[PDB]
Amino acid sequence: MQNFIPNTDGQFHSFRACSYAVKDGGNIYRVVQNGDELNESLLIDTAI
Amino acid sequence: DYFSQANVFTVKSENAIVKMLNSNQNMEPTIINWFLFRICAIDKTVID
Repeated sequence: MQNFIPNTDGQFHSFRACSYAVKDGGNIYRVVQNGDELNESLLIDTAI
Repeated sequence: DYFSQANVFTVKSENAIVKMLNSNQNMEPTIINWFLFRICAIDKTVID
């Protein structure tokens, strides 16, 4: 149940990640990208 | 004198506009540093 938003669709060529959002009378909340804190940007490292 | 007698505005510390916009680091870094250099301290004796 957890995984429903697909992460990619194959080719890194015409992907354009999901663009749904909620509108609340002017105010807008996206779902894939919101610069509000509490969403720790991941520091992944090649060294694995 | 007449105005400040009614204490319409008292001042709290730690301006929220700089509390937020500080700890989420997911936006263009001039909004920083610029809002960061504009927000001066405030003591009502200037407000009034």
